Amino acid sequence: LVHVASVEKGRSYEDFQKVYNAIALKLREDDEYDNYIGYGPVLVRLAWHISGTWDKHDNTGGSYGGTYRFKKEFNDPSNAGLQNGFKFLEPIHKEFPWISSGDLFSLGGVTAVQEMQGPKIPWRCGRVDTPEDTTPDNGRLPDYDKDAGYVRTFFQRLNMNDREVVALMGAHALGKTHLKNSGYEGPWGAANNVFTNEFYLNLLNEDWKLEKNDANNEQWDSKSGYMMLPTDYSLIQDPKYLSIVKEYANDQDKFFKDFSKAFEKLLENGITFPKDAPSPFIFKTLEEQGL
Ligand code: HEM
Repeated sequence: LVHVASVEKGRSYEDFQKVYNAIALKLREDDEYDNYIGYGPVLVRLAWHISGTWDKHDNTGGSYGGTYRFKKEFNDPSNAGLQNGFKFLEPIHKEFPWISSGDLFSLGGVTAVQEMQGPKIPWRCGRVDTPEDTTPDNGRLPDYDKDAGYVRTFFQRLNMNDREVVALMGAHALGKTHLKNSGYEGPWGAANNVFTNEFYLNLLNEDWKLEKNDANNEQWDSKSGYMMLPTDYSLIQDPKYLSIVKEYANDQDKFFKDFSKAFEKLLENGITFPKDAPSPFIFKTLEEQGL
């Protein structure tokens, strides 16, 4: 498969800036969701999950085709709870009917990070909605109960190296796990709708204890009321991962620069951009525009 980016016909920077302003104004407005966390966290989880299906070997999956709109991918167990991010974005898609799904799903992830005071993420337009038979089979997204060897190996399919995996996992500063969606329960930290290097500081500074939760799964619980998944705790058990965790715990700017590069790489995998395509867009936040 080749997937060539095609700009939505006749649209420029300013049209996409309005779709960004619309997602961001609705983030401000529906601030009550999930006990006042807001929709920001489930929108960057949605952007990672439609992108994390990519397979570098046959170029199938990933964000291009917008295939989460189809029932098979939508009812994948691994995607339980994402229906809330989809429901949020659907009024915005009725308002801007010209934007493709893959561009809407991935721009939601970019708007959420920058409006939660994260770094600027360069974004590119150009995904095209492809048919229901290009929709990937379930089982391409990662298990929760595993170790650092599984983590390295899984991310090799999307060809992320060690630094990119650790920068990307820092998004777990946001949101929380929910027992009814995944079988795990609890937040990774305290400021869970602000984007900081907190996930790394907690992994290193808390006194984690292994215990079973009410679903019968294991997780690392700390005295402060925080949790860590087996896959998150893996990052201080592996000597290569642990040096990068420490680097981000000591330097938030270095984490912001690396997360920014790795998150755009995640959202662009499997997509060929023609040299005539526009440069990546840097959107202004509500606040920078005075809105
Ligand atoms: C080995 C990799 C990963 C595993 C096993 C994993 C697993 C999970 C699980 C089990 C949840 C909670 C689901 C629920 O109960 O609602 C979750 C939530 C979340 N994940 Fe990860 N994750 C991984 C990677 C990532 C990456 C790379 C990103 C983003 C760049 C990400 C972003 C999020 C966010 C923001 C949430 C919070 C969602 C909410 O509050 O509803 N995850 N993840």
